[PDB]
Amino acid sequence: QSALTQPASVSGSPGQSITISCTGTSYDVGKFDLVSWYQQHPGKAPKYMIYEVNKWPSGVSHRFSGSKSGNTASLTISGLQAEDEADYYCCSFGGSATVVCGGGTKVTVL
Amino acid sequence: HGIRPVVSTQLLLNGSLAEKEIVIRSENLTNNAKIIIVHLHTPVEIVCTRPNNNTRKSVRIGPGQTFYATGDIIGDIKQAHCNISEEKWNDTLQKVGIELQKHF
Amino acid sequence: VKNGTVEEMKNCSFNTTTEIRDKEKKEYALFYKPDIVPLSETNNTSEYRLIN
Amino acid sequence: QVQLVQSGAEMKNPGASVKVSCAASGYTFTDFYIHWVRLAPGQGLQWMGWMNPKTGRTNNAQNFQGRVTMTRDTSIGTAYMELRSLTSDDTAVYYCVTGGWISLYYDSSYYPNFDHWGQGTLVTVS
Ligand SMILES: *[C@@H]1O[C@H](CO)[C@@H](O[C@@H]2O[C@H](CO)[C@@H](O[C@@H]3O[C@H](CO[C@H]4O[C@H](CO[C@H]5O[C@H](CO)[C@@H](O)[C@H](O)[C@@H]5O[C@H]5O[C@H](CO)[C@@H](O)[C@H](O)[C@@H]5O)[C@@H](O)[C@H](O[C@H]5O[C@H](CO)[C@@H](O)[C@H](O)[C@@H]5O[C@H]5O[C@H](CO)[C@@H](O)[C@H](O)[C@@H]5O)[C@@H]4O)[C@@H](O)[C@H](O[C@H]4O[C@H](CO)[C@@H](O)[C@H](O)[C@@H]4O[C@H]4O[C@H](CO)[C@@H](O)[C@H](O)[C@@H]4O[C@H]4O[C@H](CO)[C@@H](O)[C@H](O)[C@@H]4O)[C@@H]3O)[C@H](O)[C@H]2NC(C)=O)[C@H](O)[C@H]1NC(C)=O
Ligand SMILES: *[C@@H]1O[C@H](CO)[C@@H](O[C@@H]2O[C@H](CO)[C@@H](O[C@@H]3O[C@H](CO)[C@@H](O)[C@H](O[C@H]4O[C@H](CO)[C@@H](O)[C@H](O)[C@@H]4O[C@H]4O[C@H](CO)[C@@H](O)[C@H](O)[C@@H]4O[C@H]4O[C@H](CO)[C@@H](O)[C@H](O)[C@@H]4O)[C@@H]3O)[C@H](O)[C@H]2NC(C)=O)[C@H](O)[C@H]1NC(C)=O
Ligand SMILES: *[C@@H]1O[C@H](CO)[C@@H](O[C@@H]2O[C@H](CO)[C@@H](O[C@@H]3O[C@H](CO)[C@@H](O)[C@H](O[C@H]4O[C@H](CO)[C@@H](O)[C@H](O)[C@@H]4O[C@H]4O[C@H](CO)[C@@H](O)[C@H](O)[C@@H]4O[C@H]4O[C@H](CO)[C@@H](O)[C@H](O)[C@@H]4O)[C@@H]3O)[C@H](O)[C@H]2NC(C)=O)[C@H](O)[C@H]1NC(C)=O
Repeated sequence: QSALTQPASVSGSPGQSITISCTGTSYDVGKFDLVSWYQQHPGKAPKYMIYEVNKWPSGVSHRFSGSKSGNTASLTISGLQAEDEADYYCCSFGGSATVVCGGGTKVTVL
Repeated sequence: HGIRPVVSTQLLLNGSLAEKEIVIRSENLTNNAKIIIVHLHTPVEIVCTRPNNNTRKSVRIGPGQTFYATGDIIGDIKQAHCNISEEKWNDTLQKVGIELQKHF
Repeated sequence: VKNGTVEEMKNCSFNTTTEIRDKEKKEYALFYKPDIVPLSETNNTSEYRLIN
Repeated sequence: QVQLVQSGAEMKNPGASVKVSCAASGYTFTDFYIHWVRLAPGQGLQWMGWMNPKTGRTNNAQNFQGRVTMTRDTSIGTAYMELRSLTSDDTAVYYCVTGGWISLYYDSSYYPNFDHWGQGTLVTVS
């Protein structure tokens, strides 16, 4: 499509893990593995969850995890809670030193 | 031996190694003008790099032949450099010290 | 851009004889500073020569 | 300890330019890059440019190339970004984000570690 391909739907329930995928071109995120994921509550700045596909920063819960293979990189939420009602944005190395970010996935307690 | 035709001025790169001990070689150590070669038992790893991301421009100069030159630096400007593991370099330099002591 | 320990190069623009041997165009290329020397006693700090 | 306090809502008409500023504290401002990202409604995160507060080099995504310029001053410790040729679609929230750590030896501009985020400014057009 444009920028980074990303879903826009929910496929799980409370207590269940959910996996979300991200994709660009092979010149994009598939090159280096420089990836990060962010979490935005409504009316708040996105918080900083995952970086370099599989690492996370201090203060973040251990629930979030990720992986990549080829041109696809993915974020995994483990055991959804009511705090997970948010939008999740993929961002990665964008080619020609640029950085790009995706459309964003809504998540709920469906 | 598969001699390396290596171009290197102050250090010897990817060269051969001595079998049992660090070695020193010189035509006449009495002279201050003569070069002194040092040959190591184990190698000291060196890594160099350009962090600058050059793009190869293709200028045409007269009949068909091309002249290649650096285009834009697609990326942030950074320092080209080299690295050596500090403790291993210190060990190798002190061992060349013991081998220099045998002559001094 | 501020100078320092960054190894800044010089963006030098110059005329070339294109494939049309008796015709020319302006062309630009970036050269490292050691490759470049100020021109001559007819001094102009904005004009340079290759070190050859 | 980290905070990037920003300007207010700079509502402006099309054709003009909008200049946002984010003042940094906590981090030693010269050490960390500043990236910029935009939340265009409907669209997701949209990334504009990075800038090296220590050097001054900048780049932009191809959507924004030639359209965005940036500046700062390290003594006060405040960062600026200005967008030219403003239009209706630019109605969005601008966010000033920092990281990774600047080094002279390996490039870390594109490393997308948006460690800390400012509270935002609501740019509206018009
Ligand atoms: C050649 O050679 C060369 C050399 O010789 C090289 O170069 C190099 O390289 C390398 C590699 O890479 C690099 O590294 C890098 O580094 C960076 C930096 O670091 C540093 O720093 C920091 C800061 O500091 C500051 O601050 C503080 C407080 O905090 C203070 O105190 C101090 O002082 C400082 O200050 C400043 O200012 C001042 C003024 O005056 C000055 O002086 C100074 O100097 C400065 O400037 C720190 O922090 C660090 O530390 C840390 O780390 C380390 C390492 O790791 C360690 O050791 C330590 O310990 C620490 O740790 C941590 O962690 C842990 C864990 O466990 C904990 O526990 C603790 O607590 C802590 O926290 C140092 O010191 C850095 O940054 C980097 O890393 C990063 O990034 C990367 C990329 O991206 C990644 O991968 C990783 O992982 C990381 O990440 C992280 O971080 C970031 C930022 O930083 C972010 O973004 C992310 O997200 C993450 O986050 C996390 O963490 C953080 C912290 O950091 C936190 O906050 C959060 O929350 C989370 O958690 C790296 O490491 C280096 O740099 C270089 N060098 C130079 C000089 O540049 C080259 O390369 C070669 N080449 C070749 C080719 O080879
Ligand atoms: C160090 O320097 C080197 C050299 O500069 C860097 O490597 C270079 O990196 C370039 C990427 O920035 C790469 O360029 C690519 O060139 C190919 C042509 O061979 C071109 O097709 C690529 O453009 C597509 O992909 C990029 C992402 O990589 C997209 O941003 C771009 O829009 C293009 O995708 C569009 O078209 C596709 C095909 O139709 C669609 O499937 C896709 O969805 C997308 O569609 C949108 O955009 C359209 C406009 O483009 C629009 O009309 C449409 O409606 C959609 O909205 C890309 O330009 C160089 O090949 C590569 N060179 C080498 C030698 O590696 C290297 O990264 C630098 N190092 C670092 C660390 O950065
Ligand atoms: C090494 O040196 C060589 C030269 O020897 C460098 O190559 C040259 O690099 C120049 C800069 O990139 C490049 O100039 C550009 O050429 C394009 C051709 O399409 C031209 O359109 C550009 O014109 C814009 O920029 C100049 C300033 O550079 C402005 O004075 C001019 O008004 C233009 O700005 C307006 O148009 C832009 C779109 O083109 C808009 O985005 C911009 O906002 C602005 O808008 C005005 O109107 C708006 C209302 O519509 C209003 O809101 C706004 O405020 C403005 O009023 C520019 O001239 C040369 O072509 C290029 N030459 C060659 C041979 O390559 C090379 O980059 C150097 N390399 C390095 C690494 O340093």
